[PDB]
Amino acid sequence: FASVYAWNRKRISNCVADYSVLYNSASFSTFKCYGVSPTKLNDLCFTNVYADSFVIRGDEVRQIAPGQTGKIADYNYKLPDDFTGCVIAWNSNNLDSKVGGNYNYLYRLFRKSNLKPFERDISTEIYQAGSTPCNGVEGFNCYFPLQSYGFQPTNGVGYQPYRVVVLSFELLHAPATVCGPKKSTNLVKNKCVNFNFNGLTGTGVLTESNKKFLPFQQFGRDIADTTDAVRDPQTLEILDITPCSFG
Amino acid sequence: QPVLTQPPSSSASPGESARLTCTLPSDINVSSYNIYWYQQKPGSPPRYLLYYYSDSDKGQGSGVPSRFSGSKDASANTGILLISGLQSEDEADYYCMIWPSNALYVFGTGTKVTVLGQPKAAPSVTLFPPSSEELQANKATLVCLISDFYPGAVTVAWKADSSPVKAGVETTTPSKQSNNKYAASSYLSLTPEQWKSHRSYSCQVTHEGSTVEKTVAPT
Amino acid sequence: QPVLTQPPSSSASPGESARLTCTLPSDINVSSYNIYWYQQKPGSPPRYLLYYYSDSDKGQGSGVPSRFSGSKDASANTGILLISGLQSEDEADYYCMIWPSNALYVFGTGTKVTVLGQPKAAPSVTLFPPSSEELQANKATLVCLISDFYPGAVTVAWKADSSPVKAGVETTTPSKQSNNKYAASSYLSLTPEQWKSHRSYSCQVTHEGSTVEKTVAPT
Amino acid sequence: QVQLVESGGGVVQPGRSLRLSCAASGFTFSSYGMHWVRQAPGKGLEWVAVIWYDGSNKYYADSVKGRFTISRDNSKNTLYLQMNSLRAEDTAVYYCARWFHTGGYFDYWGQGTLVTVSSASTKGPSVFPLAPSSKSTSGGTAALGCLVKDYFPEPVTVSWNSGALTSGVHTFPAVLQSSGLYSLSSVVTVPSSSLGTQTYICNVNHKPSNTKVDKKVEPKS
Ligand SMILES: *[C@@H]1O[C@H](CO)[C@@H](O[C@@H]2O[C@H](CO)[C@@H](O)[C@H](O)[C@H]2NC(C)=O)[C@H](O)[C@H]1NC(C)=O
Repeated sequence: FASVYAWNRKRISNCVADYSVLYNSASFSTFKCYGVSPTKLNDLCFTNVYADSFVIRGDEVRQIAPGQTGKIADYNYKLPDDFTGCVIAWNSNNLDSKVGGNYNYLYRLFRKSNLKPFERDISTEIYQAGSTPCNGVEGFNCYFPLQSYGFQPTNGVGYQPYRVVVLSFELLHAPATVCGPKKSTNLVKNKCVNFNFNGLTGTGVLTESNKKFLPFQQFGRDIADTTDAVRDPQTLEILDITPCSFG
Repeated sequence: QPVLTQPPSSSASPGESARLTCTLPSDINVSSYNIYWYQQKPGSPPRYLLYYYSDSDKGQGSGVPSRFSGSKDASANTGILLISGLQSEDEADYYCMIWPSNALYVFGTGTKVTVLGQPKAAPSVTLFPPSSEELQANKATLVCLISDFYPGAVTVAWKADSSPVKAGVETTTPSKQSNNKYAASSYLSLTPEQWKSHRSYSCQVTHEGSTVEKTVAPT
Repeated sequence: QPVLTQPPSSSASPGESARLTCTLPSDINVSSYNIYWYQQKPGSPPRYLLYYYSDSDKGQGSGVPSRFSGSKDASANTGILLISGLQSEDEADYYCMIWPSNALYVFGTGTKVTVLGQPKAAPSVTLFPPSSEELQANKATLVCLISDFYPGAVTVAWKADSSPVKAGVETTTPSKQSNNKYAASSYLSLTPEQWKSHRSYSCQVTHEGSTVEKTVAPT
Repeated sequence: QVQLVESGGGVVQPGRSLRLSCAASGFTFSSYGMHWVRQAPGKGLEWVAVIWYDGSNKYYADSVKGRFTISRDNSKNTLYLQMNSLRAEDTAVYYCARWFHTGGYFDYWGQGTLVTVSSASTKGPSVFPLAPSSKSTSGGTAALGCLVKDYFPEPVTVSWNSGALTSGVHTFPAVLQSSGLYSLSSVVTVPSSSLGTQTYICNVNHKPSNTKVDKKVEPKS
């Protein structure tokens, strides 16, 4: 994973996202959704999804939330106050903690001012607590600004490492982007049916055709402009649409 | 390195709630550090209690009942320990610590706490001037004895004719008697020519704000 | 039965507004009772003034001008009488009463009020030790006289060499002289062996916060 | 389980050198950071030195630099502290503490050991009688006593009238001066009618030496 003071930032893009494999995986110790309850994720579409990744203590997972305070949310990773995404977290004691102490996971514990939301700060200047200038050397009131979790496998819960992923769905002003997968039933024939062909909503009897579209045309129309043929997206065969009987 | 000032010797009675404070210097925004609290009984090493930084960043100490709670007030540069529901097992010294950069570990100055299991008392004071044989012995010692002052936070100041003095004085720590109150003593070193130089000396003792002083003049 | 504490001897000058208080004990939510107020001039029986409970539940006393008004403040356990526009006919003692269950009627402790019709004064103090014939008479009496202290709320405390004493002392109530200020006296009973026991005694008097003390030592 | 014992304390004169040994047990020694922390008799705590899990971060304290050396040996589960040129003020109780790092605090202290940087060897007491006086007299009673001062060998005793008077006789805790020698004063109250009347002789006995002196206390001339 990535440190807590330099988190990563992956920009998921145009794709088919299935948040159900996430939501029901039961391997996550924390799955909170804020802008939007979890079950309705596989039914919406946004412009961009960002995924941020890092590693923290066990009992600092409560500062990854909109409107908190503490050494993590103050100056390591700040979430805006109208967050939209979801926060996922799971214990990772066996991967990240090693006997003798894993001193490779640092965090920032001194900064001049709290972070703006989604702001990032990887500098390593000597912090200056008191009024006396520091001149790049340590000493009283001149502190190195990074400390390291010394993780060890015999730590009580709440001191073992947790891995965190923060998904943030954003909606700029584009034309569209990633959405959840569209599931399909079977196509029946020779029965007055209520059908939807990737947008085309209608009613009628479906029948095997013998016309030949051009290999970019989806549906056919009549004179007086009524849909009378379609192409099945999955198998790519033309089917006529006749109305079911009235009189 | 900073210095963490702590008021010595707070006190209260069972069932009450004590509020100890630990303040840094005019510099450093105490709302920038996490404060740790240790407790030490007599005849025993200290013991971790809890730490506080910005509620929603608390933490307890594995055997520390939820009575003890920490907080932090900004516009005093002060961290606060709060005992709620004192009992007869909190007579201890409570130190505050900060840990900035694994290069230095700064401790507080200590703070006694006593749960009053008896009514208060008046520190009986008694003062003695240097005896005659000691005058012939080319030396002089003033003797200030304090006794029966059950809450033990006594302090002493010594006086020449009008001014305070701060050299040549030794002060015992309070010691518990049989009646489970305290006693103390202080000595003042003087050359006999200084003994007759000033027309009179005195020993004053302060105790819970109150003060009692005694005075003796050379012959 | 509860006890209704009242500060003795408030004071002010004409045209001002006096604010007397009547507080119960740590227990009982004074915002649960209605408080009655009585006034008593010297040489006359008391007289009802008003009662208060939770404005919109007030009540006056048939001959009590609208100057007198009662109120009640919660987070002090205190009822308040408020005179607004004192005059030269309010020198009286004001008692607060509560009536819970027609089984007991609890009175306050009294509070003097005086409208200053003269500038303040300094209580002249004078102290006398037991005379010689009284020493031969196997007894001893210290004599503390107070005079000319126009506002009459004097109190006295007696001192052996360093400690206060509270046995063998008698204190006159203040008495008005011709010049319309006050005078008082106090006596201390002592056996002559106790008279020579302690190296000196003193009489201190407190008056409007201020204090003056005099002291005498046996010979 | 986890428990740290210490040894090496004692009494030395300034300028010499000493070393302290903190032997651990229980936990696996070589996985933790260890500290030495001292506290003076009757003062607050004070951090002295730290050492990583052999990570060679020594980091002494501004008052011990250039005079203390901290080291460890995980082959025997032992922490050491070598002091030299003792300032005759580093007299205190010393503890070894274990450092829980990812939480950031000490735990499992080790009962400490006392080291006293003396300069005295042995000396007999000097006695004065503190006379009963009117400044000590109040009403029915007056106090008189004996001041026994300037002795090193801590156990010393003063009785009143060969052990006769047990009323009002109080011996106060001895005080340790900057000179390095102890001093104390024992006082007893007695009716003021009885200033000089009866016998009040303090019997001073110094057991490490062989001093035995009786001093009478009488009202001031
Ligand atoms: C959509 O997926 C289905 C299978 O999920 C594809 O169906 C396959 O079609 C080929 C014909 O070329 C058959 O040989 C395979 O056996 C079919 N698979 C199954 C599982 O039935 C279908 O072709 C896909 N859509 C497109 C446009 O290729």
